Amino acid sequence: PTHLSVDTKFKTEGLCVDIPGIPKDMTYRRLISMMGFKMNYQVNGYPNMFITREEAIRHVRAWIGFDVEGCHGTNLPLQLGFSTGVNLVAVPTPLMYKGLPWNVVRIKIVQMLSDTLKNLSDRVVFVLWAHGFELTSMKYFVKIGPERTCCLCDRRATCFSTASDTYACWHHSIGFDYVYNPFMIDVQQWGFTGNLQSNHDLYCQVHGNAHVASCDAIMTRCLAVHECFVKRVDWTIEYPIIGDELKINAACRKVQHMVVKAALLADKFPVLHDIGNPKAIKCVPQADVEWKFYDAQPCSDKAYKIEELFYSYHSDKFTDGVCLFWNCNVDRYPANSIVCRFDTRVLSNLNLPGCDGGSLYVNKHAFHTPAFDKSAFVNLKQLPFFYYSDSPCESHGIDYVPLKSATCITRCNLGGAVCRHHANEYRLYLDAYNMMISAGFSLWVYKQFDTYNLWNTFT
Ligand SMILES: COc1ccccc1N1CCN(CC#N)CC1
Ligand SMILES: [Zn+2]
Ligand SMILES: [Zn+2]
Ligand SMILES: [Zn+2]
Repeated sequence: PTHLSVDTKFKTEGLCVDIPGIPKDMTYRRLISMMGFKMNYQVNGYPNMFITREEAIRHVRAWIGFDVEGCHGTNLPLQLGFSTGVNLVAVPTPLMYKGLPWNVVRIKIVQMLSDTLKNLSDRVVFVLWAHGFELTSMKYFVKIGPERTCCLCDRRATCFSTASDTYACWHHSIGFDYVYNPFMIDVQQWGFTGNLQSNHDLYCQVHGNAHVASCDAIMTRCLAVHECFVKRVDWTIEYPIIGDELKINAACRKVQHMVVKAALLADKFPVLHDIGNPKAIKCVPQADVEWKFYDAQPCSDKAYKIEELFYSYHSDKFTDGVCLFWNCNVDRYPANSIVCRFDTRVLSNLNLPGCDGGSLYVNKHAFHTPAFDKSAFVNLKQLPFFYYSDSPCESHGIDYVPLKSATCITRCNLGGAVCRHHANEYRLYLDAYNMMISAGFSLWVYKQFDTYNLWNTFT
């Protein structure tokens, strides 16, 4: 039950306008053969160019929408479009490049995939809405064979050079001319009615059709993400560490404790309404307050409506005390809220482009997140950076410039000189805070929140 059997049937109806007369009865084995590749009855870690939905989902970071359009098949020029927004024209002799032979076009394809993918994935998965020219163009830029390692490192080989006769990963591929052992999935096999645009546009108003190859490539990946991450959701699937995942997650826990601890001290709310993850734990276990939890899974599609979360009749009175929405995305937060909200527009290795302005945030698990909307925050203000500690001034166990900051809220700074302990802790917390913000989290708070109110929590 692991890999896609090459003896699985492939539905050819999508193929029959580029490839008239194609047999209705078709396996992966016969299709790969028709595409001009030979798998040589090879048991060497590459059983099929094509993969299961499940396998594609585990390799979402590798997804590159790919589409080819007839420009006038060997007679005529082809437009190659990638979900990176690139269009290359290959002659057989939004970025839009003039007509060039395959021997140069293939170099550009390797450079482009290597730069997109080297910090994302060990592979490429070409996401297709297959009509035929895309599959019959692969022979011109793809080589297959046994699984190999990079010539300069231990990573699996993703590229081949005809010049040097060697194999490279995405990091070591400069001057390489062939994509090696790519994977691919035809979204049209999943059983849809009507064309790509009609199916995409059911779910997404953000990706237009300019009637160019890259636009279909983008719509194809978008539809695929919608199907595997919006309508369907699987939070069991783990994803490898590729960047600052652990630091960001640690940072998110340190900021959450800091901000909620401070709001309770500053405004002394008698009740806190903790709305979101049903696994959620008290972030300030020592606080006096009545802590009431409300279960909401991460909304992958549309932001929750505050009307459905709160009304239908709890403490019932959510207007009493404060509401904590820690990555619980709602259309409009009430005035008495503390909020962490992921900004889908952030550029990072963890954040993949998503469906209808939303983004696919992949950090241990994959969370499709609805488009960031500034109007959600009209009743709140941005939470300013600050560090608060009531811990004793007391070193123990670090090289130093003395800290001066208006935003180091400690007994020692009240006293006019920040102690070494609170200086070290301030600097660690500011680093954590910067990490979290740079990762794309944004923090919002009730308008009355004032750090001036924390100074009297020591006297
Ligand atoms: C830095 O973490 C703490 C330090 C002191 C007390 C509590 C916590 N937390 C943070 C929030 N966390 C929720 C989650 N995950 C519960 C435990
Ligand atoms: Zn390498
Ligand atoms: Zn879309
Ligand atoms: Zn101190």
